[PDB]
Amino acid sequence: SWIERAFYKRECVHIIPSTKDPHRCCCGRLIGQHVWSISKHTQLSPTDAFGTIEFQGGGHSNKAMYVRVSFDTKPDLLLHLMTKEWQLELPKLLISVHGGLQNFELQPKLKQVFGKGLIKAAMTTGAWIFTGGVNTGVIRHVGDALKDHASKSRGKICTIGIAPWGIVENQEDLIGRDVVRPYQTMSNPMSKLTVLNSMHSHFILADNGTTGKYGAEVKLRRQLEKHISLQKINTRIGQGVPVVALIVEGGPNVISIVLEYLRDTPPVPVVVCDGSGRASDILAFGHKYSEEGGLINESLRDQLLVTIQKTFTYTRTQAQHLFIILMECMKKKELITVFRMGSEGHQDIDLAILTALLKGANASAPDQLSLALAWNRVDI
Amino acid sequence: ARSQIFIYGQQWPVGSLEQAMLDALVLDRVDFVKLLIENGVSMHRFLT
Amino acid sequence: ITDDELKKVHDFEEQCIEEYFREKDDRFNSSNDERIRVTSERVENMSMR
Repeated sequence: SWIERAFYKRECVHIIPSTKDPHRCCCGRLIGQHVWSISKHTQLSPTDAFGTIEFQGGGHSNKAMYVRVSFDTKPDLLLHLMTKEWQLELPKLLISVHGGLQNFELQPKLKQVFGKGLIKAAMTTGAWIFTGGVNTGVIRHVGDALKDHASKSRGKICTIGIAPWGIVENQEDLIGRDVVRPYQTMSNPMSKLTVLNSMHSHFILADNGTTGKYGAEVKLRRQLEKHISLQKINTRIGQGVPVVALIVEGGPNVISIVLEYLRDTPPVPVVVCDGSGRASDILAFGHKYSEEGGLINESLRDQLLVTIQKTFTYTRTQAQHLFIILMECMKKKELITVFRMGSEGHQDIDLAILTALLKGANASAPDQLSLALAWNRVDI
Repeated sequence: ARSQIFIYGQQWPVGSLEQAMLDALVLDRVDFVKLLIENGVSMHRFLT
Repeated sequence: ITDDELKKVHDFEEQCIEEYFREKDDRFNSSNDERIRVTSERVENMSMR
């Protein structure tokens, strides 16, 4: 009963602007299906969609808690919810997985190694995995990784995913107050809305009022990660919890996400993967051909411009703007760790991730030793 | 059937998977039942 | 039982049924007998390669 009295929600009560399709409003819902304040005029109310989800189908049966939360809420209430009501201890590591919202396929060896790395990293350190919530792309690969982990050995990987509330399929099926609601894994290929990932543990649904549109969760997730990182770890030597940012594929937005991670106090290290394609591959080609950070000569600059304009199908000025964003990222070249399949790129995800965390903290060796003691990683 | 028919990007008619489950159950195909449960068929909504 | 402790008893039974099947699989693969079968398949695939 505390969840209804502490967390709030918002619903679309607007003037119904038609724009393109007369039934589709500014929030995208049907014209008769109604019942920020700019053009949506939304009203605030206690929540009516929280509790537990029983994922019917999809092989293994897994129960995942969920709560619908307004997008402008304060992280201490949400962090208190996870620590008290969900009985989750404070993690020794936070992992932020970002990627492309479109579905993609990787190499089988790359997918297997990335999945085994993410599973082992979230097991040994007792970490929290932050995904996009819905079962698209990189979160689908994380879901297949969680299939494997569970299928092979026991373990409760805390994998809190943050998704927009209005874009999940069967929103009426998840309506209740502290009630277990069945959910269907079937995703209609005709419907633009996508289902939630079946192999997750907790879900911070973020309603901005709109349906069928993204952007209702990025600011809340970023401020929650910041509020988590300002919490001190249990070693009490003078450090907060470490935050890493794993990037697989991605689009044009993940370069700005990387720039927001790098140009932050304290800075957050970024680990990328190679072979997936798109923004990760252009980041890798920037990282190998970089010399002294931002000192990039003309020929690889033109190569980067033509590969951006070819892979992302952008214009000349858009590729130029993305190249300035790439150079602004590339000023802080020491924080990026690039994992490469084969070669001498540590041959594993987890040495790259934990080494990136150790030099992203950049503190004294007592602080690194206390971090390794908290993670129970003697080999690292 | 796993590698080809249940590949990614496969469009499915409504009610066809439930008829496929009914055919798999009567023809003692335990591996095909396991495949269909893993591909989203729920027994609660199928069994009448 | 009351319906709340009925659920707690219920999920206890699912932790046990998963841990039994998983264990059976691990004791099957730790089986020397299977560490030998699964070695032979591989050996042949490297022999032709």
